[PDB]
Amino acid sequence: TKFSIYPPIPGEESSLRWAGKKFEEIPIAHIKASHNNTQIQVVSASNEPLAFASCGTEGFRNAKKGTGIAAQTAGIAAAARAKQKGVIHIRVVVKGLGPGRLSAMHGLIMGGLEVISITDNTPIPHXGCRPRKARKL
Amino acid sequence: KVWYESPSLGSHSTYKPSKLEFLMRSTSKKTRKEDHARLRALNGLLYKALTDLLCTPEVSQELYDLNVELSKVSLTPDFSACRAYWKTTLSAEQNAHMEAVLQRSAAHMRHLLMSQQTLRNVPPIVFVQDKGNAALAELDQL
Amino acid sequence: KNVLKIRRRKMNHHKYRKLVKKT
Amino acid sequence: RQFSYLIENMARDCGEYAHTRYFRGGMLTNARLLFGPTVRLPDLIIFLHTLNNIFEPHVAVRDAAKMNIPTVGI
Amino acid sequence: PRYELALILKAMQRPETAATLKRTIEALMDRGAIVRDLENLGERALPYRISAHSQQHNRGGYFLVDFYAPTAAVESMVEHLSRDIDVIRGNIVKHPLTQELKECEGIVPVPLAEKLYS
Amino acid sequence: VDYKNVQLLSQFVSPFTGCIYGRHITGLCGKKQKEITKAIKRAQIMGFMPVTYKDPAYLKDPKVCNIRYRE
Amino acid sequence: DPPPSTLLKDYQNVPGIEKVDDVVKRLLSLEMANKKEMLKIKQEQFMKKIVANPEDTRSLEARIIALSVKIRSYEEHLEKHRKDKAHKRYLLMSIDQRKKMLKNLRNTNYDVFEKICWGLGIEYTFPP
Amino acid sequence: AKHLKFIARTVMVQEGNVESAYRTLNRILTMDGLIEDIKHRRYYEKPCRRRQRESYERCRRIYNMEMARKINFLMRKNRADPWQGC
Amino acid sequence: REVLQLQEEVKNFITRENLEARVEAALDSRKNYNWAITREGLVVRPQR
RNA sequence: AAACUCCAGUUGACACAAAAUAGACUACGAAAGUGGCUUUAACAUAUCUGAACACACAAUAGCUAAGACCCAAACUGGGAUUAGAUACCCCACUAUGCUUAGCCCUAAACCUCAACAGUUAAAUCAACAAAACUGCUCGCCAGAACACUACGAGCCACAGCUUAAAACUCAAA
Ligand SMILES: [K+]
Ligand SMILES: [K+]
Ligand SMILES: [K+]
Ligand SMILES: [Mg+2]
Ligand SMILES: [Mg+2]
Ligand SMILES: [Mg+2]
Ligand SMILES: [Mg+2]
Ligand SMILES: [Mg+2]
Ligand SMILES: [Mg+2]
Ligand SMILES: [Mg+2]
Ligand SMILES: [Mg+2]
Ligand SMILES: [Mg+2]
Ligand SMILES: [Mg+2]
Ligand SMILES: [Mg+2]
Ligand SMILES: [Mg+2]
Ligand SMILES: [Mg+2]
Ligand SMILES: [Mg+2]
Repeated sequence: TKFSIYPPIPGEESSLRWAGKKFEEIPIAHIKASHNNTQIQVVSASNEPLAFASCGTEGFRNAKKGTGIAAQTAGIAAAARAKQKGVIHIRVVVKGLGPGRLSAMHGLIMGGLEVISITDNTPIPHXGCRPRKARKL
Repeated sequence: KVWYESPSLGSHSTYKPSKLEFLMRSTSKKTRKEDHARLRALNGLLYKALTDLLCTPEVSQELYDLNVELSKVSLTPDFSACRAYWKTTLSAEQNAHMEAVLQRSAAHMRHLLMSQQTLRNVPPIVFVQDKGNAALAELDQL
Repeated sequence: KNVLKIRRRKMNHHKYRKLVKKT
Repeated sequence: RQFSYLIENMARDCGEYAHTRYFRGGMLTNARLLFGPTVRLPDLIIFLHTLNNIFEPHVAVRDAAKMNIPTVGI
Repeated sequence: PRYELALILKAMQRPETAATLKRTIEALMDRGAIVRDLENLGERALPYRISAHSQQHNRGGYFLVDFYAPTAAVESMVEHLSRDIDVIRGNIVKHPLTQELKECEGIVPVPLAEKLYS
Repeated sequence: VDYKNVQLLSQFVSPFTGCIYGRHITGLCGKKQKEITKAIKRAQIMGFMPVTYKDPAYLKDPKVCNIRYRE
Repeated sequence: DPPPSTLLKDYQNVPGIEKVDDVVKRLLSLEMANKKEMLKIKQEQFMKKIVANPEDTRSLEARIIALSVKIRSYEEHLEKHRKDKAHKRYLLMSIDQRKKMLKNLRNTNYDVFEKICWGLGIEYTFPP
Repeated sequence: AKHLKFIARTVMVQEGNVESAYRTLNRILTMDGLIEDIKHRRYYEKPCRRRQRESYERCRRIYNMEMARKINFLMRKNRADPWQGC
Repeated sequence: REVLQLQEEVKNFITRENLEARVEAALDSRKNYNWAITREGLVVRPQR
């Protein structure tokens, strides 16, 4: 069968499986890529937390937290604590356009996890709160 | 017209960007005000043409899977070469695969670009690798 | 056009408002 | 330029003159300088094409009127 | 005028769904409406989660009620539906079939000069 | 163009983001582009159509929009 | 206002409208229509009460009657919408336009001007 | 928040190629205008500024589309000289 | 012509007497407003 | 174990705030303005012109009184910067932006194009803007600065708005 980039829809009968688990059962790696920090949490399909790592918890401080290599290190740390709990395949949900948006996913792979999907959940208000005024630089 | 100038007297002249025209040109001649515009806009058209070939599987199955993204495409004014830039990947191993297929594809792509009779005369395309800090991965190799 | 006439009116109205403020 | 060769031959055969090339500035209005004080200018100019290659009137149309030369033109 | 009531009902068994429809159609008649038809669009998953009357809903029964009523009945009916606990979401619109579609010859081009001028 | 015909309306929104396509992608005229837009907005808030994505049931319908996405 | 049971101006002269079901009479009455349909019945009532030819819609008499019906609708609108500045303008502009019409009717046909004032209940006033 | 998850803005990875999956997602979000929308929303753009930029963006597209059309039309004659020497 | 057409339709209109029968007669049926359009302007009705 | 924590991540509940995409559209309204959904009411005039003051409107800011308060944010405080920084940069927070009822009546309120009607032939036309003109009517203007000022008068305005000079001065503006 040809490859579909569209995820399997829950309730339909798909043939795709990962270690005998359906798409709806794969744990989720939630990456919050901010401009000055990156936070990574791996949770189960039932919303059970399994591992958490951020650049701040990995000994990065101030502007060093807002780097790709800092997020990559946080991903490796979250992968290690998650792999101990039985995680191999993860669904990645990244919100934000920070520097650790892509690098945080690299660290998850180097840590022994297999990414089966990528989801963006960057909050976009449909009209929402007034942002801060423009900067004069 | 708009604030963008369109008063050129020879607006009906046939634009002829070819390698032969450059040799048969007055050395005193200098580029006119709206002469750069045609170059700026012709280079943009080449960017459009190349981008579609990469994402359409009909052109090549190997090229389609690579999912190459063009960072920049700027033709030369000499009409001898064309500069196209594609974004590098993190994995140096993956970088080699993309460059190899692109290097061999370019020759066929040039003929595919000749299919567009409007741009039939396309100088050999130079698929430069840039935008991905190619020299940074090279430094790590050392 | 230049804003030199506006600038004259700009200073006149500023000095006037300040005079009223002081007195 | 599709007909430059044809027109030059027609002129030579009839014993007349042809100018199908890039018309230089002042050939008519500055002829004495370009050719000499005793140069005789044309008594009649026949245009087989009145427009130049940029789709503007051939400069010789205006310059023929300036020099009071009658013009025949398609 | 002629109205169309788009009615999403709480997912219930057949007996309670019929009682809700009867209770909803009777409310229309009590306000002077002449009910023309009742159409079942089927039970389906909602496009998103809807909270109604201190409950969360993921499925609902979609129904249509075509009816004529005085202009003053709409305000009273909208208020009636807001208090019915078995109604997830109800909207009253002017019936689309009343609006007659005007014929179209085609797509006339727009002058480019007007675009930048405008 | 009826707001209850969600199958038709879904053909003019982005599969991944639910964004309504401009007329340069849909090829619709001004009159139908407006009816489709108003129909989509009505259907979304009345409980007939999702807002943030194209309903997956309608992903295999005829592709009438001049937009190329995947790889 | 005309009774809600009043039929629409379009269906009042169709043959057999009095023998149809009561439900069909409700659907063709003012009760099931918008307010603009009630104003067409009001205009018809005044046109037949006042003007000599109720079918002449371009005469100065009919225009004063048509505009007087609009003016009454604006007054009712503003009774419920007292901060609606757009319609307050439409009301005042319509009153000014009617006064201009009444001025030209008084100058040209006084006998008809008297019937228009009596029929519509207008107390003509000379400007300051 | 109320919609189903893992449908919107979701791309599946093929053969472990996460870089190509990320590039496809970034291309999707770019084409739909989400990336530019997110960026413009970091600081409040004032209505007079938003209208000015939207007017500039719409007029630049028309001029660029019209300048492309002219170049395409006037490139038909880019063929070799048929009357060389004349 | 519009009054005649309307006079026949009123026979099928819901009423307080026939309300229960029509309510049940609707729960058994299904009305589908869905259909798709093609690049050629042809309607593609749903597979039901 | 335990309880505590301003805190952060996932999930759920959740507004008197603001209205992605469509909108590459150029619509509606007298203008100001108007871009989530529904409904009700509803967009003057079968010559034209016609007001600083009459009649009715009029962004934002601001005032009075009672509410709301997510977020933004004058002022203010703190942190930097700097020779100084009562600025630009960072953080916090208030008036305020919202609702209701009254006011206030100002904008580069600008298509910087008065309304209406007509013409594309004449000279096409100082320049630039936005091709050049005719008829008709109202408004307005007569060197610069003094001056969006003084005085007078009117105004729910009282550090306000509208109308609006003179003297001295200059040969320019
Ligand atoms: K919105
Ligand atoms: K006056
Ligand atoms: K302006
Ligand atoms: Mg001064
Ligand atoms: Mg007038
Ligand atoms: Mg006035
Ligand atoms: Mg004034
Ligand atoms: Mg105001
Ligand atoms: Mg206020
Ligand atoms: Mg506050
Ligand atoms: Mg705040
Ligand atoms: Mg304005
Ligand atoms: Mg006027
Ligand atoms: Mg003076
Ligand atoms: Mg002022
Ligand atoms: Mg004053
Ligand atoms: Mg005074």
